[PDB]
Amino acid sequence: PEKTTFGGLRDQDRIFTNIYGRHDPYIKGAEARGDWYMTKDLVGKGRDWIIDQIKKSGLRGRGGAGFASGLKWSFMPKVSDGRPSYLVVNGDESEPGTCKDREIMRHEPHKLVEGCLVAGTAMGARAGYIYIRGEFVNERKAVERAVAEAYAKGYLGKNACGSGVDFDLFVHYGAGAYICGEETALIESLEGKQGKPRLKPPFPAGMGLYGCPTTVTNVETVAVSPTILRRGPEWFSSFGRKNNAGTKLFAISGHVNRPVTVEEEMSIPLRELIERHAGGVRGGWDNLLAIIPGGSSVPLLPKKMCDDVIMDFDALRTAQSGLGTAAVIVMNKDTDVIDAIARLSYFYKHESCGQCTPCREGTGWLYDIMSRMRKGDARLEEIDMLWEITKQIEGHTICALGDAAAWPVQGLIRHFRSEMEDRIKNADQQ
Amino acid sequence: IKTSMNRCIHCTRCVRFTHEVAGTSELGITGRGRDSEVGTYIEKLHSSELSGNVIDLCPVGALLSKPYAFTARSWELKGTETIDVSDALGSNIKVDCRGTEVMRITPRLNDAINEEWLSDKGRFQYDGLKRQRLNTPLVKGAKGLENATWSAAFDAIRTAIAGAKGNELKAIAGKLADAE
Ligand SMILES: Cc1cc2nc3c(=O)[nH]c(=O)nc-3n(C[C@H](O)[C@H](O)[C@H](O)COP(=O)(O)O)c2cc1C
Ligand code: SF4
Ligand code: SF4
Repeated sequence: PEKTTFGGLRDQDRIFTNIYGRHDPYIKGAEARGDWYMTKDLVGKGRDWIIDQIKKSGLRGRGGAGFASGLKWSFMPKVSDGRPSYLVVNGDESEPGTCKDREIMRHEPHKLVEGCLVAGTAMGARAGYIYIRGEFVNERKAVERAVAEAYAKGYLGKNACGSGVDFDLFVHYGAGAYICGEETALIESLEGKQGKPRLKPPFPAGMGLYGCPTTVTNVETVAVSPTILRRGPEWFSSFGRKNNAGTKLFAISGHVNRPVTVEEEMSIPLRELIERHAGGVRGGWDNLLAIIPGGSSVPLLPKKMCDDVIMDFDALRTAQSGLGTAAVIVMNKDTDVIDAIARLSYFYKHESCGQCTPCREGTGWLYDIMSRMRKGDARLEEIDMLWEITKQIEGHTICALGDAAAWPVQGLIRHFRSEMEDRIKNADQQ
Repeated sequence: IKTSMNRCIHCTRCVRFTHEVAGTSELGITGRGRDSEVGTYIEKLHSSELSGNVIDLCPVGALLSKPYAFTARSWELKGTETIDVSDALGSNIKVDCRGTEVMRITPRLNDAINEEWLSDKGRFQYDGLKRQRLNTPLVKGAKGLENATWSAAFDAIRTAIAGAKGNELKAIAGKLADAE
């Protein structure tokens, strides 16, 4: 927590404690680990107190946005106009680099349910829906068992946990779509239509599920909120830097000696994270071509930037990237960056819903151009054209999947233009 | 309705019309991403009598009029603004003609009566304006109805009316008779 240096989180400071499933993930173990401890008191203290405590903690939103959780929760209507309020937890975790939410759902089901109760009380939501990926059948079974147990002991329902508050929780599951993780597309999917995002000028707080005020929040934020109210906002604020306070779950994947999911305070150096928890890059730190810091949506960073880069939101913004999700992907010198970025372009071509013209057409265009560059078929001017197309897509789409499709290609052009030129020239030369 | 779905830009005008206005709810965008397609997933035929309006609503010719197919171009046609006698709504229409032939009929804007919509009968009944037409006066004889001049037919009508008197003369007006 020291302002000079951050890292080396201790076990006493970790929110997610059975993250590795060494213990009973269900209610017996959960009560013994500090779950559902004094939920009566925290909920009874009123929605205003919870909102102010979350605001003081500095908790930004996990899931990619990074938007302050307290302000978003405070946007919810205070008094009913005849329309109920809903809490929807985005447990859809489709993202090419992120595995972190699945461990929480399968090994800490009860923390998520307690967080749903706390946040629904904070936003005055009568009912709650936990959206889960359809592929996560077993994780959904774990969450459903947790919900049933909480209902059985009266932790949920009318007079939930003994406080004069009423909250009902449901578990809903999709059929597989990366777009259904977006706030409006998730609402459309749960309503019963195709998961196509809604134009934002109507905002979900104003009109959401069934036309009623709703808030969509990630599993990790909902899970961290109850212990923030228990442990204290100052404890949460101490660990990270300014504006970036809390601990976050980092999922190291790729060419590392040990791929691990771990909890660490934010503002750890990326080199420190990879070397201590992941065991170092396969073949040593010398053996680095690039690192994708925040899952596949954000632009990649070259080794040189990875030397001094710090695992934070604003700093990765300064490094022309972002910590959307703590899904760090490591590539060796052996790796062909062109082919991996082309596979990400194919991913985005497959995951576009097709609603708006720029995403639906330009993402397939991007995939075709990246495929030609993977073989050297293209010309040297094709790279500049590719940058222009990425600029054409960005900002002119309904949701951010166009931006998430444009960014990896832009990062490849920006930091690894030399290799593309090499491949194009050599194919012509040979 | 003729279909060229390759020309289809994925607006949702046909689906929104079929749902909100026509109310048959037959068309939808099936698929995700670039291979998303518009139309009935099953082989179905559009049942509404307002079906012709999707053709006008279609901006990019993916939905086109099968009766008016490959027959003319837009610049070749002279448009005259008239009304539809198909029913008592009096839908305001624009009749496009090449020479002495009516080529197509399309609606006009009149928020009072027909917002901008036309029924299928009115839109596609111009085909029956070229068939079974009466061109000359006909007077009956032992050989049947035969060609006659206007004077001879009027003479026969005069000889017939001379016999009848008062209520023996009877008039029946049709569906398409005009005020004058
Ligand atoms: C294409 C797309 C996919 C997304 N997928 C997810 C996802 O799988 N999980 C998630 O938590 N957020 C996802 N998001 C971000 C959503 O906005 C999310 O519901 C919201 O940011 C949660 O807000 P929070 O940060 O306060 O938790 C996605 C966004 C977009 C544009
Ligand atoms: S950007 Fe892509 S995924 Fe998002 S609404 Fe447009 S077409 Fe659909
Ligand atoms: S109105 Fe025409 S262009 Fe639009 S979706 Fe229907 S067929 Fe395609």
